[PDB]
Amino acid sequence: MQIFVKTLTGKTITLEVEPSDTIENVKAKIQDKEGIPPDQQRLIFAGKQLEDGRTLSDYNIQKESTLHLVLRLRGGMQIFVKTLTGKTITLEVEPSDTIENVKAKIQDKEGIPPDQQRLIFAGKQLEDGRTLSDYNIQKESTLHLVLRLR
Amino acid sequence: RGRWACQSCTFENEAAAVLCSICERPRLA
Amino acid sequence: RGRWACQSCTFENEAAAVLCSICERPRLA
Amino acid sequence: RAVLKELSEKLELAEKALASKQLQMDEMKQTIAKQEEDLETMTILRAQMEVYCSDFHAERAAREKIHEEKEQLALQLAVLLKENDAFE
Amino acid sequence: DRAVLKELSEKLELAEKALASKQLQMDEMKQTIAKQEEDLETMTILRAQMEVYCSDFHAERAAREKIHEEKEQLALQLAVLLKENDAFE
Ligand SMILES: [Cl-]
Ligand SMILES: [Zn+2]
Ligand SMILES: [Zn+2]
Repeated sequence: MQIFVKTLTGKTITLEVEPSDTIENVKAKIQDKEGIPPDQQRLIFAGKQLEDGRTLSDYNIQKESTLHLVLRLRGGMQIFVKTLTGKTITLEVEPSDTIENVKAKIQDKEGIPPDQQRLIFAGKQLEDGRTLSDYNIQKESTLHLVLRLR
Repeated sequence: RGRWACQSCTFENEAAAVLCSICERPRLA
Repeated sequence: RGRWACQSCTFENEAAAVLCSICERPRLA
Repeated sequence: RAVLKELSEKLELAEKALASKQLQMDEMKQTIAKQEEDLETMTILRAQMEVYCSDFHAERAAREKIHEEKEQLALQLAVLLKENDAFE
Repeated sequence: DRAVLKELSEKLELAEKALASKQLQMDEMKQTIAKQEEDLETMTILRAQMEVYCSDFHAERAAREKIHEEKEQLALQLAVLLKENDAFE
């Protein structure tokens, strides 16, 4: 069922699901549709905020309608990034994030181009193509940012 | 039955009126 | 006069009715 | 005077007045519908406010946890200093 | 014909009762609009709370980053003392 949503500002690209998908699969179609991660979004339909573990047909999500959805201030996992100057910034991440995604997040916070960022963890240099999980980076882990001198 | 007194605003309306000329409420309201 | 059809719900009212028997809307509304 | 004409004219007047009153009720009925739309938006606002409340609590919990970790470190440090001064 | 007068008089009385009825209904609806507008005033307090909770979140995270910076210095001081003790093993 092609289903759209209304928000405070407005953002909706090609989307589509059917009531058979799980409560996490609906938040998945919003991933590529609304642009906010799944654990940062909480969905509500006519005053019923359906959680994960309840079929979307048990309380039929009407097809092809405009729903209101509210967004969280935080996700479920933050890591810290430390600048040489001592400043600490907090990143909302997911274990599947590559360290290249992490650098794109730093650019959004600090305006530094990812090309210019070197990241250190557990005494080792991090490689763009790997994921937080590959490095065993976990909630409240601390990365160290060094800028390239080149 | 003659003019009728509106029970909400007291204006005396003509026998042919069904609504009050001032407050527009019907005679029996 | 005569029977009249409600313009909203199509119920056919008797000539003596001033409101529709089902939806209560007046004949001319 | 012509009673039949007089009664007829008043009844026609009553039926026009009825239509008029009904059209006014239709306006108020639509207002009530808009207010019910706004009242639903107020419930959603209430939901958004509760999520922020929840996320506030979660962030506060995290801040308290790291604050407690910092304290246990301050103590470990204090133990090391008392031990180190014992040599001096 | 006397019945014709009875038809109109009876239908007119019916129309005038129907008018009082519609007016009393409108009166009730006016109160409904009034109560619902009163309920909507509760929105001002609701938005104020949302701004407070939203504001408190950012403050908590800011505090969390500062305590992190402090935790890091302490952790470093500790490591320096431990490696120094470690040298005599
Ligand atoms: Cl390079
Ligand atoms: Zn009056
Ligand atoms: Zn009808």
